[PDB]
Amino acid sequence: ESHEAFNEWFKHINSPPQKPTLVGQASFTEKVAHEHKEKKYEMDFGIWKGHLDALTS
Amino acid sequence: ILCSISCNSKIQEKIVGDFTQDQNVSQKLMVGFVSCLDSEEAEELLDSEKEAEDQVKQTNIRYMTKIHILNLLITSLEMKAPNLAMFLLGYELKKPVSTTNLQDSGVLGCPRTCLHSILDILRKGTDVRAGPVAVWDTPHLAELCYQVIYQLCACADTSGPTMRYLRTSQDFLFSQLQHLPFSVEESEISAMNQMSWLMKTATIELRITSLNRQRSHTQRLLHLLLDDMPTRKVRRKILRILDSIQFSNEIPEPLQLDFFDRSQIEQVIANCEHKNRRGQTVCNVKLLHRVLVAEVNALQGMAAIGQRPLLMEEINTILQYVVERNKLLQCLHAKRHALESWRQLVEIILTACPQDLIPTEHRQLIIRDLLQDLHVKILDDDAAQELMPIVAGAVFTLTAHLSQSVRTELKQPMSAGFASIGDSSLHMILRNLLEFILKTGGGFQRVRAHLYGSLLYYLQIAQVFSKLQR
Amino acid sequence: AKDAAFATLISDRFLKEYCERGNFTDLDLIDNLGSAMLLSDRLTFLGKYREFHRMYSQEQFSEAASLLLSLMTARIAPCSFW
Amino acid sequence: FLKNEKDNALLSAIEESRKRTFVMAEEYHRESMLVEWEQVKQRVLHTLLA
Amino acid sequence: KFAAKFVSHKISRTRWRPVSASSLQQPDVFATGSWDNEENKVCVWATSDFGATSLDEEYQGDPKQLCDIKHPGDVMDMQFLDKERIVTGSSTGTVTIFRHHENNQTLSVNQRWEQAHYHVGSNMRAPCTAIVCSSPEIVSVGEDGRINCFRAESRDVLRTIDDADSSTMHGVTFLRTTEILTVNSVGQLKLWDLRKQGNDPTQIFSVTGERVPLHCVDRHPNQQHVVATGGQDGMLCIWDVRHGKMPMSLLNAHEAEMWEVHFHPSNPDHLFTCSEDGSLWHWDASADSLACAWLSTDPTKGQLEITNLLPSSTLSVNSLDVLGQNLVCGTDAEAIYVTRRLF
Amino acid sequence: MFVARSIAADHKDLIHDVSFDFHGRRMATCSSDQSVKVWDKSENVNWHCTASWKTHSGSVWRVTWAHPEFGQVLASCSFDRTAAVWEEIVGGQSHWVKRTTLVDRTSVTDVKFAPKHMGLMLATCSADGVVRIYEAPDVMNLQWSLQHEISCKLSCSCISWNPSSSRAHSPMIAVGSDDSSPNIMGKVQIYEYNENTRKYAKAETLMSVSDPVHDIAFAPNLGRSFHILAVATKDVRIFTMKPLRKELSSSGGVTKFENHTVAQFDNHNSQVWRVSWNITGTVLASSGDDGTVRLWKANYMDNWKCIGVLKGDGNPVG
Repeated sequence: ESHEAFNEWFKHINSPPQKPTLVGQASFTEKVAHEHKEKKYEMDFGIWKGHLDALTS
Repeated sequence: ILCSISCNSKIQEKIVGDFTQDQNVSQKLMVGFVSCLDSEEAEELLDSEKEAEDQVKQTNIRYMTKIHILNLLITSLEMKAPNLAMFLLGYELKKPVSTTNLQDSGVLGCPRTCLHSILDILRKGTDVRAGPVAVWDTPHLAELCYQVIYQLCACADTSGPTMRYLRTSQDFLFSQLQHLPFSVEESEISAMNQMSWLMKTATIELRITSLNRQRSHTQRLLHLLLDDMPTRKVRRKILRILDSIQFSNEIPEPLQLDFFDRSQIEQVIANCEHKNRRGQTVCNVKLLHRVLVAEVNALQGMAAIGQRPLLMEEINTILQYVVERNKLLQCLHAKRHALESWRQLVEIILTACPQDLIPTEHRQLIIRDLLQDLHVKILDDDAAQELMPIVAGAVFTLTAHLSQSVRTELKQPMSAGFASIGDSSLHMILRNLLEFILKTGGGFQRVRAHLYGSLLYYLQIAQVFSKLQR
Repeated sequence: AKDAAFATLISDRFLKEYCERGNFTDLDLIDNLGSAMLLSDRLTFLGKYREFHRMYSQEQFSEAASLLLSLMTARIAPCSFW
Repeated sequence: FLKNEKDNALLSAIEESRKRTFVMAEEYHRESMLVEWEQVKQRVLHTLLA
Repeated sequence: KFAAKFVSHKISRTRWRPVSASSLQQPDVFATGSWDNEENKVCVWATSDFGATSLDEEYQGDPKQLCDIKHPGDVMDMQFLDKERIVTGSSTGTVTIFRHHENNQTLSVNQRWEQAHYHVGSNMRAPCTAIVCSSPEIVSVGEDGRINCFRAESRDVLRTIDDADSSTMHGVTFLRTTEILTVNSVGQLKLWDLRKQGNDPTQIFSVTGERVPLHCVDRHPNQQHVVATGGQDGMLCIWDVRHGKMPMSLLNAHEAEMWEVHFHPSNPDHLFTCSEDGSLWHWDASADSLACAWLSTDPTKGQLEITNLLPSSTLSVNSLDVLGQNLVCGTDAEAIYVTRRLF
Repeated sequence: MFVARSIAADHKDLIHDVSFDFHGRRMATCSSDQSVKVWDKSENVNWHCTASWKTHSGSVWRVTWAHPEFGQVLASCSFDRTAAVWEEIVGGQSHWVKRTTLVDRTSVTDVKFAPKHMGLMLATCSADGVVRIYEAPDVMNLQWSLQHEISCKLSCSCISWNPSSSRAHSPMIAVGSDDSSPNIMGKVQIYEYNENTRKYAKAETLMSVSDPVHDIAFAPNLGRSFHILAVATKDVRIFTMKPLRKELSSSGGVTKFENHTVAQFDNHNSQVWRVSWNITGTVLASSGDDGTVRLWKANYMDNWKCIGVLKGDGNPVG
């Protein structure tokens, strides 16, 4: 059980949400799409961190 | 310009007459072409390309030249005779195209001909970054040289002066075959083509050498080719060559469109992919470039100028993908032809060979290993469907011959004749066979026919037996 | 429809309505445009301006003012919203 | 001799059909001989009964 | 399990006639609305022959039409108000009460509101897209974004919520006696208090980041906070209207638009859904047996059993209704399917 | 077994035309009483007059509907030398409002909206032998700009846009020529838009149409590699027009055409006055001085035959 929990934790810690990167000549539509990607990333990172802390416990 | 001229059959005659009217003239023209192809680019003056674009384009031009020249030669050869190719390859028009005595450059006053030249070429060992310029087009050069040797008898009349010369003066085939498989990862395509031509060549070679009776030759050759046994488990070279051919290839990330339908793009990709000379559906630069421009023109985006950088990046990826797909199809037809080569070559050889297979035991062992490996490779879920018929014919032949071999042992007298036979092995072979039979869909009726034929030949061997039948 | 032309048409109808009443009709839809805001520059302006009003209601005064300035400099705004 | 090998493959296929005909025909002849032997045995048994 | 009746009109709506809770009688009568024809109708049907007292004959009985009436427009939605009264919403924006006269097997127009739904300023009729009944109260919604409240005995509209939605409303259900839920073309579930004097919803729920139209909504019969909805993407969404603004569960249900969702009225561990893809699914949340099984967020607790009830290759299943052991549905294949032995 | 049901129109003067909208839910009628009426089809399949107004002081020769993407728009043309564009301004307060009058020298004999993929364009033809093409620069503000004048050199009696949306075909217009011309033949001319010159150029002249032309209709192309044209003269004619071949190296011409008369029908028994295709281009209707409407259809062997004939009393011929 301890080895299974460690393997689940070890899989999850190695799969962090990817921070969106802005390409240096983005159109107005691509900047709005980036802000939507960044808000999505902050939410996905909050969920990932909450799951990581539960698995760590 | 010269090569372009070459491409017209009628004129070859006038041209050759012209070249030869004057002894000085013919001599000079020919050996000039020759030294020209000896592209001895700057060797020891502290580097060839010490300057810049200059010597790079020097090499580029050297390359293009080489190419045009070789293309010319090839085309000429097939036209007819006395062809410009016969003069450049060292075959005197006055002498019979069959009575010609080919000699090493400088022996009895023989000028360096194209033969000598190409020989020198491949001899060096082309680990050079250049590789074969055929990379984006054609030939490995080596390919044209093997073709000329084959036409010795293939295009009638050139007989064997070439094969006699390659055997006695240069020991060419033994020196070059030691280095197979060529690991041109660069163009797995190139490596494959190299291997193919080499195959056909050495094949007809051995055939005729044996039809004659030259045992030592044939001996050394096949001995080496097959003794994976370690001397002074080292897999046999023929099996190593087969290991180098991957009959399973990776597949392209699915196209993703924000503004655009995917299913439509796949249809467009399927459509403009026109059939190349090898029968592959590829847009190639043609459809690609013009087709991409047409798609951009069709996508009208007036008001929202603002979204332009995006569309630009997106079309780039589509381009990359179609390119990868085409590359892959090319790599595939190459592998198909290479496999054809292997199969035919080997099979024909052994089976039509004057049976001097001393350990028929070892003969059968070899047959066994071969079948095993083949089966393994093809029973794989990722195996390319285009390689199947080949495997099928291969197995048919292999099996009939092997059955004959089995009876050829059951019909003698010396525990030493069923020793290396293996009934279990007979059975496992049977199992693999059946497996393959099953995996074969309705499409490949022909493959199934070969396999049914192989099975029938196998069942004739059994005509311990009651236990095997059960 | 991706219809950016019709998108701009409807954006302009909403603009006639706002030039006149001092408030947007259907606030919740404009607040939820997300990536669809990029369908046209006019729609983009509309959504960004609604975001500016949202910042103003949240007392993010500096943020609201800077968003307004950026919109004005990008000239996404029609030359009367100047 | 690639063409020769192809011809050889066709020849092997013909040989397989021939072997099939050889086996079945031989089996039929053996069955007929066995039936004749059985009839002779039955006649001998009838003669013994007589 | 299903008797199929071909009827030369596409069927938009099917509803069982309500049975009295004191009746041991199985549901035997249902109504249908038609759409997409030059002349549409409301029909009443019977499943049993009035007279078969044999408890032991296999139901091979085709449903029999008892009566019909011409309905102007396409029957967009239909509900029983009670045993004698059927309410319809029309593509003409009219809400109509029909009275069924069982003794004479006839339908008659009892009452109508010819201007229930219309666009403000043009006075152009707008389709009445959904209705819900709680006798004597009727609520309708339409493409004009209005919510109308009627009483069956009142000629006047009791209340209109003008400009309630800037988008077409597609579905309406009662949460409680004075509270309704609506669904719309922008993927919102909206809660309304019909006593609140303003035109703003009490609460708004939506899937985050997506504006997929919602077509249907139903409330769990015993659990007034549990709601199911269906969308244009064929997704089944389960909501707790007390918990957040997001669904509790998102379930891949259909390959095309989900037209109706219904909890089983007396056994709400069962739910039913129908789609444009021609499928009719039964969902069973009882299979592991008061935490509502539908609100389980634990994928290891509560295996939903899912069964397609119709043959493969039906056209669009536009409506379903379930009462006790009986299910009826209507299709674009000009067909009514009926079972009396669901379980 | 076609069934016809009379309605009491009660027109002040006989209406010389009837036009359905694109959806067949509305119709417009026009009369010697100087009025246009609009009729809407109820759910009960009954027609009701929803608008009635005085439109002009001249013989309304033609009426045409725009594509519904441009709204409820009508165009009319007249002996008064004008064409007019009308929009159905509804509140139930419909009152077809005159948006413009095109005034550019003789009777305007026909008027046709262009295929929708070319925008909100209107072609007119006049007895002066000119086709005029106008464009509304704003679909929300039904201002019209004269884009093209095409000199036909013959009196124009009728016009037809080629409805082909294929980007492989330039915009095309067929025009007629009523002139009796004892000698001049070529009374049907085809014009093609040339992108290089930004002008319509004469691509074809149907020299076999030496008789006066009363009406013309391109068939819906529906994926054919050739066009079909019906022509009403003293007889019904059907032409196939095959565009010739081409090279991508360079191109700037009208790409010459191979034209074949595939049918000629004298069975009208009078100067055939009108021809109209069904929406699939598979059945042709014709009318003539014999007081009949005839229906024509090809079988599976491309053999065209008549498939119906009518009477003055309204009964179909047995």
